[PDB]
Amino acid sequence: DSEDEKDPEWLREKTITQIEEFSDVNEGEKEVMKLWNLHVMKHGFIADNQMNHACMLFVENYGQKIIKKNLCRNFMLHLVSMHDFNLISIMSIDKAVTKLREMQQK
Amino acid sequence: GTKTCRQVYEFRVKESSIIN
Amino acid sequence: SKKCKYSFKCVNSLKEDHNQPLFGVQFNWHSKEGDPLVFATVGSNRVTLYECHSQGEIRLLQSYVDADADENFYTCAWTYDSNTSHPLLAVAGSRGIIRIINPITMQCIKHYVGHGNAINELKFHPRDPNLLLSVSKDHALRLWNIQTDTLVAIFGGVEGHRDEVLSADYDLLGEKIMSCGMDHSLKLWRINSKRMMNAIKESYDYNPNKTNRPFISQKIHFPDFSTRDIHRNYVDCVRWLGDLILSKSCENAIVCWKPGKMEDDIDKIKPSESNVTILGRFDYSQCDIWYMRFSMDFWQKMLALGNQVGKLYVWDLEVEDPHKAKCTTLTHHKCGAAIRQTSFSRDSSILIAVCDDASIWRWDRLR
Amino acid sequence: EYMRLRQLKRFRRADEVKSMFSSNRQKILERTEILNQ
Amino acid sequence: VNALGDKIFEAISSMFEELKEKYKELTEQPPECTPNIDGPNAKSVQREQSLHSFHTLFCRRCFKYDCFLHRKCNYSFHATPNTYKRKNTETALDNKPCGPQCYQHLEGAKEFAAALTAER
Ligand SMILES: [Zn+2]
Repeated sequence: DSEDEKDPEWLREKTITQIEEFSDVNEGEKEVMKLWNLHVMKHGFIADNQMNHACMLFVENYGQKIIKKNLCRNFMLHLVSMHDFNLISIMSIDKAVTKLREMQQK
Repeated sequence: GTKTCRQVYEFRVKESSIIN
Repeated sequence: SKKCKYSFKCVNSLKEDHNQPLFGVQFNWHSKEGDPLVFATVGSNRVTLYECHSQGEIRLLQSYVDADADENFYTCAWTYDSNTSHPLLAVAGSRGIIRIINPITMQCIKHYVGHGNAINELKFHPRDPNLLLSVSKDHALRLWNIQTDTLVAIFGGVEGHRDEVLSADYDLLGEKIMSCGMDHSLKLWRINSKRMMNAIKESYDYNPNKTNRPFISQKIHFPDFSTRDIHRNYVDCVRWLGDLILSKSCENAIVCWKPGKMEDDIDKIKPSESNVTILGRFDYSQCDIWYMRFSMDFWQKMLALGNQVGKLYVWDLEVEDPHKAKCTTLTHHKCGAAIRQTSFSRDSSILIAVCDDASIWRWDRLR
Repeated sequence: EYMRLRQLKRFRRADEVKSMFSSNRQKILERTEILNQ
Repeated sequence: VNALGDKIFEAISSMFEELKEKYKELTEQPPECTPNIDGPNAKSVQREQSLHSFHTLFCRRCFKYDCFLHRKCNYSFHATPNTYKRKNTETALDNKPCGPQCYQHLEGAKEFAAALTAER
């Protein structure tokens, strides 16, 4: 218990509040943005290549939450935006979506 | 979701033209 | 034009030997009916207990001192050990040391040190006698569970106070905590959240010998409400008038205001509410020097505030539009010091004001 | 006109604060009663 | 002004603020326009408007939406939304179409798509 970890609870709450405090944003889009930010803070990605795997980890941790929230279209929109920002790939997008679909079928 | 590949091609064709 | 409702007369006037200013006074509101009215006083390094009798016969029941250090006690708070019904007095100040004195055994039962500066106010949860709230100069307000000697929660952080938390108050039902600070802000922390129940239950169900991990104190970084437009200066004392709020600043007035607009329910208020509507201001004179908390009786029928010159104002809160009326000003030619604090007995019959000349004053309602 | 509007607003504010005070007093009565019990 | 007695002359005459107040009264009498596409209420917009929120509120340096480390006051022209990082436009068309229905299955669709893309 070194008691100093990557993502303090206050930082997570502040990120959620800041994201939800925007005026020009959709509700599901805000939800997916907050989920992605929480995932990134929890894992602390700093490497572009890891970002690829990061997307997979997202559907390994937030896939059920996204499916229940029914923001899958917003999630794939976020994946497309990430691919536009470089990092990830068409193969990565396809794999992430297929893993997300497998979660719904499960 | 849904949106068969032939339907996708038809949609692409329809979207063409029109517009210290 | 009504001349208020309560008239008081001075029936006694004590004087502590230490001669240093005494800051806080607290009647033991947990005493049963017919039990002699015991009240405590804190000032300099000594905390003194007294027992009120007929005709102003104040008996010095007990007295304590901490001469091993330079402690300057600032506030007192009464509670009781529900296991044995023994009254307990919590004192702190200057050193940031919380001492839970047991007047039955005349011994400091418990000591608490987690605060980084002088503690300016101690209040107890109205429903739970083991929940002690301490507002200190370290920009934080802590919640201790004195039953298990644990830190329930810390109410400072990213969105907390930026200066000393001068005073705090519980709701009448003990659900929302209002804290007045030296940063001109009055943040409304909420102990009604399920997080608060989880924290309190975990603290009550925490055994240090069971697990090696320490108790996970909750860090409430974000208040459920906050404002800075009520007072142009810092806020010395705050008090819950039911669902309303009473606060006092250097502006020679105590304003009664309410979070949100006039029709905004206190319970159903979002944390981002940036609107505050004031209702009325109790106007007094010559109270510019800071840290003179006021007090209201248990029934909240009336409240009284001291003065730097020596006067004592009391307002009746039953009167329609309490912002109106002219209050009752209690004066005495021998009272020229500054009343640091006042207190009312459980039945609002004895009003006791502690001055800055270590002189305790007792007032009784003529009725 | 402006004077009438100001008078109406002041009267409405007075009734609003009176009603708020009475409701708060009722809540205080209930809460103090249960606390004393 | 509403109580008296269309919103400038009469108001300025009665009040005299004054003329400025009358002019202001006369003038007086999601915001992103991108509804959640996952929700039923969802119109059709171009990709520059259906992804503007994602582009503007993303930091490529820290891979977090609206990061705290890097702050932009929108001084630049929308911070070049996604810029042109999709430079790797090279792709290969493969056989084995999607299945019963596909553009490759339909005769002439591939050439039509190529011609449409070749507008240049
Ligand atoms: Zn960043």
